Amino acid sequence: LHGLLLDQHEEQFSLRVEILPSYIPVRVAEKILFVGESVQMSILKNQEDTFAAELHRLKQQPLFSLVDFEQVVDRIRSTVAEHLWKLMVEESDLLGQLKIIKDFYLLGRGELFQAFIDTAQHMLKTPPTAVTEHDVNVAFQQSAHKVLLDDDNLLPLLHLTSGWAALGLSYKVQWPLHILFTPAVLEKYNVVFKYLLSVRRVQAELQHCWALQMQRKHLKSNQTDAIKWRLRNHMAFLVDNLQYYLQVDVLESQFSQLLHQINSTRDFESIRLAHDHFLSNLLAQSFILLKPVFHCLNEILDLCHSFCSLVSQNLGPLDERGAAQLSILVKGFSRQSSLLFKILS
Amino acid sequence: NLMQTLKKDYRLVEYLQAMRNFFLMEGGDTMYDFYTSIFDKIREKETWQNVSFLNVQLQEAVGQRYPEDSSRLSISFELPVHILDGLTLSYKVPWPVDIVISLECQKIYNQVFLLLLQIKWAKYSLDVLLQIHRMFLLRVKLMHFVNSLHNYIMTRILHSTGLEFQHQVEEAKDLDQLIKIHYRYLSTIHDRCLLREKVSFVKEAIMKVLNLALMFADGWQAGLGTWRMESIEKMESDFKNCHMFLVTILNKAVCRGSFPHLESLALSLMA
Amino acid sequence: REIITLQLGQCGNQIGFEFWKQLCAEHGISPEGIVEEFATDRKDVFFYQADDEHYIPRAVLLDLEPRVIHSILNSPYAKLYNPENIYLGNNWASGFSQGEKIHEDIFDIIDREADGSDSLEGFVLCHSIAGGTGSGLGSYLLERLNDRYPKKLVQTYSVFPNQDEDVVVQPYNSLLTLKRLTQNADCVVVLDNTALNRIATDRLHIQNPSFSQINQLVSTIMSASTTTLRYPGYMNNDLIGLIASLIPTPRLHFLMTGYTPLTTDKTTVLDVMRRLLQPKNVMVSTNHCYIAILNIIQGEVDPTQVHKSLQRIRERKLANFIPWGPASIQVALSRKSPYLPSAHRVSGLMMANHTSISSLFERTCRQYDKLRKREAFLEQFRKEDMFKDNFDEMDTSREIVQQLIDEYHAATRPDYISWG
Amino acid sequence: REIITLQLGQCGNQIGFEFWKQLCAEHGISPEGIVEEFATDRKDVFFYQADDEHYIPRAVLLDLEPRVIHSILNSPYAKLYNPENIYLGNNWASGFSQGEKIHEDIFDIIDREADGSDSLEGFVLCHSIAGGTGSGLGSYLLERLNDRYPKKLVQTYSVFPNQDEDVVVQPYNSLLTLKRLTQNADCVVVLDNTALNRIATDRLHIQNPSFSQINQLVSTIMSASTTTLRYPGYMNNDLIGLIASLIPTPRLHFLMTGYTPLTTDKTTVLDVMRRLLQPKNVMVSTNHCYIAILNIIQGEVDPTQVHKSLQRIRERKLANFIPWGPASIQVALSRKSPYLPSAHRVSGLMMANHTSISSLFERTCRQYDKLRKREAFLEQFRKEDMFKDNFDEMDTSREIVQQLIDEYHAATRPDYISWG
Ligand SMILES: Nc1nc2c(ncn2[C@@H]2O[C@H](COP(=O)(O)OP(=O)(O)O)[C@@H](O)[C@H]2O)c(=O)[nH]1
Ligand SMILES: Nc1nc2c(ncn2[C@@H]2O[C@H](COP(=O)(O)OP(=O)(O)O)[C@@H](O)[C@H]2O)c(=O)[nH]1
Repeated sequence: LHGLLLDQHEEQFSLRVEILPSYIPVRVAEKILFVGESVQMSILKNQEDTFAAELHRLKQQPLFSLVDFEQVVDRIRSTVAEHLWKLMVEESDLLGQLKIIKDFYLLGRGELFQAFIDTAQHMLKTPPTAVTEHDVNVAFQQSAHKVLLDDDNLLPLLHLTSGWAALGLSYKVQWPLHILFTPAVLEKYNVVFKYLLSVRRVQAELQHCWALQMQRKHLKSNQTDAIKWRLRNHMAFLVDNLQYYLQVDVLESQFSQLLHQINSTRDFESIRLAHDHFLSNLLAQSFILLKPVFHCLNEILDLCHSFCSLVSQNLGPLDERGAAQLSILVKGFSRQSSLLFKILS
Repeated sequence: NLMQTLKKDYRLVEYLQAMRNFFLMEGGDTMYDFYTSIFDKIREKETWQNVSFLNVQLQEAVGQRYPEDSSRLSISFELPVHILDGLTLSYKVPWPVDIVISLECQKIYNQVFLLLLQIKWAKYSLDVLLQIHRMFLLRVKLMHFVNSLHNYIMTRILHSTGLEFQHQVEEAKDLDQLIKIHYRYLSTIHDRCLLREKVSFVKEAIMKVLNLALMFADGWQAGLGTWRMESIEKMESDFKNCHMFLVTILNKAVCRGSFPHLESLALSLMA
Repeated sequence: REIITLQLGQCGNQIGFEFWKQLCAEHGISPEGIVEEFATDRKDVFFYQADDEHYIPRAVLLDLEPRVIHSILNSPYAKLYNPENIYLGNNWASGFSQGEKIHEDIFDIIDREADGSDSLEGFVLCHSIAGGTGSGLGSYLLERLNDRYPKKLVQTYSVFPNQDEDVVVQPYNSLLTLKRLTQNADCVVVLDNTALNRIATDRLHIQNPSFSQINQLVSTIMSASTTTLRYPGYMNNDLIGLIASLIPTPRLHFLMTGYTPLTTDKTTVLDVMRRLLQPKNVMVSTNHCYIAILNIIQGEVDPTQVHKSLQRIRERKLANFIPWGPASIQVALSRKSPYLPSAHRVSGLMMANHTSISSLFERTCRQYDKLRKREAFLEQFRKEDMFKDNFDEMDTSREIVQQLIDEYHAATRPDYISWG
Repeated sequence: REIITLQLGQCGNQIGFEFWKQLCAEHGISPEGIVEEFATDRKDVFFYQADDEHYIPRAVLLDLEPRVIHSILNSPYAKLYNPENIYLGNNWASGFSQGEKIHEDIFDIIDREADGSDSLEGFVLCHSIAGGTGSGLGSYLLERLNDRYPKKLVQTYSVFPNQDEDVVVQPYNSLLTLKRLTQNADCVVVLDNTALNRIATDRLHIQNPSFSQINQLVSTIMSASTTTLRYPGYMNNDLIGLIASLIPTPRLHFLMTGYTPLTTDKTTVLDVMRRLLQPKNVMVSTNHCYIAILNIIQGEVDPTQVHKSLQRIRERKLANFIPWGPASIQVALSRKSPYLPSAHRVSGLMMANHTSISSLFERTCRQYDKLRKREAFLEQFRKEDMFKDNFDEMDTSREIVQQLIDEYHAATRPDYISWG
């Protein structure tokens, strides 16, 4: 009721399971903590004595009934939890900031994370964080300036722990006003951001690698069959274009459900279950939860990166022993694509 | 009740602003009159340290109804360029307000005042004027640089900080907080301007590249062609190399140090 | 990146005038280009951001023997398009020759805008095929652009003309345009006057004023083909990323259109997809098969059903294709704009590579082959003869378009793996 | 430091009359020059301050064959300007000769004020180029002032005249004025009748009474160019400090103008700086590039954003320059005055050294070169021939202005290192 810490000496802080009396079930104990933590951060003060009269009533009765104890804890649970949701949804704009986590963190924006890779491609070398670290944040903020997208935006910061290998992002939350986003939860959002970045980067090389329609074959016959890469560009593209259409339904389906559920219920502790399921499903459904499948897909991705490399330097159509590289690549893609029939199994 | 009587009666807001405007922090038009006189080379003593003359100049430029408590009398201290330190200015503040304007703190304000008068001297030194026209080309490669410094120190650091302070002291309600906020505001003005921490690493660089502008206009007087100067290539090389040293030094800040104060002026546009 | 639209010819200038007007109301823009009190979009790609929020389209308006360019000027939207870049026969040869003398000033007007943009991505032409002045001038400008911007791409909103077959040289003019279009245009989106006229007769009673009403039909397709680019989201953000899937061979770059609510004036995704594959919703007039299909939907669309929806259409098989490609129908989704009506809360469009369009190309080649033997309309106008004494570009065009007609049918065959 | 404006000629006397009136209302001054009843601004710079109720400004008025000097006298502000210093052809030669006989009494009127004031920074000439009486008299007085005050500096609010090209000798008169202005003027601020007339047509429907309305436009620029000096501030309170960056080389001393809310009748500094760099806001009519740019803003301007704002104009690159100088665009800030309206709470002006102004000089040199060959208007008036029998000052002027035309294009080149 009052939030006082250490109401007594030993024998924020959390459950001490060894000293819990046996008859008070472990689940009734957990409910007490949530009521407690929230008080420090209500309408509890308005009706505090009414809830103290009842807790006083439970003191007068001769024998202990768990059936009665829970009902108070539970009533007090009802109002204290309703209060956090009562505010975060309206005065902390809980729903509105979520658009901000998805837009700049789950690649939900097109201009900020596409033009950024075009104007930051130079960070492909291994960095000690000496100079490139300052330059990428410099690049991100510059990226946004090209078309409006210029309000606040101070908080988003990129960090370097292979030039594009590490670019983990960090947002700064208001902690008294946000306990839903935690040090542990934003870490899991980070793992997805790095993985969803890998697909976006590779799909840019292939669409650019489609410079055959643009230049080599445009106005020039060149040589057909005698000097072609076999146009494997089309098959690599499907295994990379299809993952992008898949990623559009695993992410967009979940965000419709997390932002409609949040709307119906009225206790913050419950909403927390929705979000801890919204992120929990995004992981396994996207295949990022570590699996043999993700490892095969990452190998596919590295082979794709190397195929971009061969066509990149060739310039005017020629075979500078290009066939030897193409042969390892064409053989490799076939062997690996068959591993994608594990999904068929 | 103290704070509010210490504004209507023993005025604090007027005194604090008096310390800033038309005083050490901000020149205004009042200080333009005082500074131009001490600079003039006609009828000038070697250090022009006659205290009655300096005090007389200050009263002519009081330029207000209240023209008291300003001396410009403290003895001048007894130098790659003329680099004349001294000219110290002390303001006499009464007791019911001395509690927050300390004789200890007066020194910190005095330190910033000197830098404001050297930068004004250096810019004013390149503004009085107007191979023979090659020198006119060098007039622009130098004025841009010193003028870019005077922009950052006078407007980016001391004006913008001086607005958060003028506003924040209105809200605070205490004899000790009003001191703590004022100490915070002086520990920030003296630090963002490059006058503390590393000195041989950063301060001496601007000092010598100021010293070259000073020697450059000191070896020039208006109206002839036969300067007979073969040293224009040595000064062109000097400014260029010493400049490269300065912007690599500001660029060293990226790894460690006060990045916001520096990465703001490190963008000097280089070339 | 930013795209510059080279709208040219009276017919082409009419559909660019409307397309920009359509994005005026759809976006937050007034007739003076100023933002409005009532009005989250990537406005930049299609609109230059001026200083006082005058979002001026990067339109290049080319007038030849102007009549409808003067009417464009006396409009409330004259201020909206002010890059101040408009510069002063019914024969393909007559248009090509006129373009050659003024090529450098029209080309400097291209440069000016190119300098204004940060990165230039593509040149989108509101081209008119057999457009009198519009064709010939458009083919020549098509040839200059690729040489100057070898890295850059060119798209063509070709309004291929089919009016039941007045221009007596119409087949000759069209024949020449395609040869340039097959080797010098990275992409082309095909539309048909008769196909839309048939739609106009279907949805409405309008028959005699076919050109004025059909302009709205061409516009709805044009605004719609770009809606994934103009709005934000991780949905095919750039043009080129989208172009690759629709065009899978350097030679076959012609795209068919369709609109699920031709009568756009709730509906589940499963429904709006099936409706589109039906041939009334299509706007274009031996086994035959699509090469790859794509669809974009803008409305109140549920996300979970799309996978259920993707699978349902596959079982129905309303769309029959057996191409050398392994291409699949692809589902894409976008946001309908606020302010303008939300009627047909869910409403869609499809862009597809179909071998049927080969038949439309062969019909003009049939009229031309018949016309070539007769030599009924060689023009023999001194411009026509002096420009083309050999008359062998028409034969060069005939072999190039026949190669295209052949390539298409080769696509239908099981071995386009081998040479077309 | 007080300044004395040598306003001369009917046109020059019209813009000095208004400029002083503009600072009458803007400052705390009433029509008699007695203090305004409502009245931080320092009036000493532009107004002689005395225990006398009338704070007369340092305005010098010269009348030749007077008509509008008489209208200036029948005004409510006749008492406001009472230094009691006004002293009694359309040809440049006709004006120069008339000035020479009265030079000593007009020069004593200059002395009186110089003796009266504590210190005089400079003399400001509301000069009219090809101003009939205004030119010729103004060139001669320009030559006398530098010799008498070798240390002192002279500025010129030249209203360079462009009316689409009545004066048939206008190019000859202008040609002579510039030669004097290039070697005998420390600074010049250029304005254009056509550029302002085009602005008048743009902001308003006023076309026929162009001179009366444009006077207000020239005034807003003139009051504004001095506001950093007029109103106390941490920096730029001396004119010589303000114009130092703009003139990087003595020969190129001509300054272009612009105003962000031409229609001044909130806005962030990021936007105001950006609008100033668009060419509609400019009031002046081979690669070309600015030599150094400066801007001053007077309104409710936040000070933290200016650095982010400085850096955003750096990204937009709306201003393209590649001069031999290493000069940068510079941000300056001032206080809007109370009492008068605060409309366009934030409102700005820019003064810049631009090589484009060379083109305006060459156009009068073009008219003159064409006119010189014809010798259509040699005047051959006995004043013109007797004053100039050789007619070689025009040729001396032609080489000096051609050196200037050459020098400008030389600034654009990579080697202003070599003599320009
Ligand atoms: N879709 C559409 N096509 C048009 C329209 N007006 C003309 N056309 C087409 O333009 C072609 C002829 O171009 P034309 O108008 O003669 O160009 P001109 O030579 O400038 O008059 C024909 O094939 C028509 O189908 C229109 O309003 N809509
Ligand atoms: N800006 C401006 N220029 C004027 C005005 N009246 C005349 N002029 C200019 O004055 C020049 C001619 O000077 P003029 O009036 O003949 O001087 P006068 O010989 O004393 O009559 C022309 O170039 C005009 O552009 C005015 O009200 N405003």
